[PDB]
Amino acid sequence: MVRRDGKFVESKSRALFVESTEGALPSESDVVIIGGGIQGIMTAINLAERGMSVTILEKGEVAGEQSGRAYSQIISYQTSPEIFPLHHYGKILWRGMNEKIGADTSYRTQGRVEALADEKALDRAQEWIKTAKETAGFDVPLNTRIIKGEELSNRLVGAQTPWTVAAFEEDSGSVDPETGTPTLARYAKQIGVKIYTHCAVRGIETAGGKISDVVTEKGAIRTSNVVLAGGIWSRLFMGNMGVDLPTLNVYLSQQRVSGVPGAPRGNVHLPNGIHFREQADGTYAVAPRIFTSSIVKDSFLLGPKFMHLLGGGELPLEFSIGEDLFNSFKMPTSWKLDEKSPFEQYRIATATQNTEHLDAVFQRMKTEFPVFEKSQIVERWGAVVSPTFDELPIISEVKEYPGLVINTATVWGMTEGPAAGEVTADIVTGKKPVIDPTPFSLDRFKK
Ligand SMILES: Cc1cc2nc3c(=O)[nH]c(=O)nc-3n(C[C@H](O)[C@H](O)[C@H](O)COP(=O)(O)OP(=O)(O)OC[C@H]3O[C@@H](n4cnc5c(N)ncnc54)[C@H](O)[C@@H]3O)c2cc1C
Ligand SMILES: Nc1ccccc1C(=O)O
Repeated sequence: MVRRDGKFVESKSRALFVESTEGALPSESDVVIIGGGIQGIMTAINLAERGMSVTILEKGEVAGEQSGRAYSQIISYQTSPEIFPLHHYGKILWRGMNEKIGADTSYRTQGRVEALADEKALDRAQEWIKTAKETAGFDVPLNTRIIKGEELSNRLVGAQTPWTVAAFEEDSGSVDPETGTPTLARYAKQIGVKIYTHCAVRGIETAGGKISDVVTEKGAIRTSNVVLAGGIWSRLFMGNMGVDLPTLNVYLSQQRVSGVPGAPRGNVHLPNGIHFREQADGTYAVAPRIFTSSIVKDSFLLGPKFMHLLGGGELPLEFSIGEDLFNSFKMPTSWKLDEKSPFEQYRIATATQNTEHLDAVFQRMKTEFPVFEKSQIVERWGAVVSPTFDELPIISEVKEYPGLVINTATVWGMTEGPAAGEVTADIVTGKKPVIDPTPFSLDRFKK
């Protein structure tokens, strides 16, 4: 029997509140950014630091969706050669972020121990580490190695399973998503970025080959440069402009549990379904790392490209069916700019949490680490991500709409955000990007 519980719902933010910029929308701005998640915020910061006027529009709240809900481990381990620089450099930038902003984002360098199950897992770790070490850029060496024996058991204090070997990303980072993006938004505002919350962008008005303005629910702003960083909504937005983004929604659940004395520090990943990350506030983030695909219209429209991972391949995925299916066929995929858009209905969207998944991981954690028998659930939530089918983000100009740049479709945006924000700013301004964005182009879906 297929599950019936996964559901797309309107919700509230779980992240720190960020006040809207006061007053009327500006009549013009050098750049307008659609979306107040980490991608929109980091892009805005990079552009404002280069002297451009920037206005962010956010339909709900800052970090209301993915950026406020992430497990939020900041890592480079096992990344592809195309993605690795984005993560390596993202981490470099995160390590300088508190200094840059003059505040605490909650970013901490904490280290990540991933126990390895067998020789094949060990071989794969050693091979990645070897290759990553030689290509590590930005004059910063890779700080990832294999550990064992006394050192490993010290890291995994109290572990009931006698783990023998592990990959150790010693400089892995952590940011608490309730804190990070909102703190960055406050900094953006300090350097002159205007941020208007409860303000949906319905569309972009363009003629000849030139953007003239963005149309919001509260009026229009003149500009010839637009960044779409709309998270899971980017596909829908671009569909209204006749451009296809091949992204598919996936539902996730997350929780925080209370810290206890004797718990392992930092970030732990065990192959028996245990994944936790110590937060700056002393609680522990605990991820089931199980994916739920709620069957919708787009499951059929994009199925072929995903199939090597959508219900195929050996990844921990589950199908769900429910109201989403019928609702997905009712969701309009085009709207006039003078009428109510779907964005004004679902301002802070998420998926309902899976309590069974969250209970299961927490139990497994308690068995492996008995000190957590005295820990209790602090908070639980659901979330939606929207990857592409090829494990690469979309950071790209839109050839059909000169002036439009997209920064979206990543499941590693907490890590990538600072780097992708700089890359996006470079694309916007016509500067040679700090990282070659060719692999992240929309051109790769052509033909
Ligand atoms: C459960 C979970 C765990 C994760 N764990 C990790 C991790 O461990 N490490 C890691 O690096 N990454 C992780 N991620 C990924 C990371 O959270 C995302 O990749 C990142 O938050 C994406 O940022 P974004 O700004 O593109 O999207 P979002 O944070 O979703 O922001 C997009 C914003 O745009 C707004 N918006 C959309 N359309 C419009 C419109 N038309 N007008 C106005 N506003 C609009 C939305 O309301 C939203 O706030 C995780 C994600 C999830 C869901
Ligand atoms: N990076 C992610 C993206 C989506 C879901 C889980 C994770 C995770 O790291 O656990």
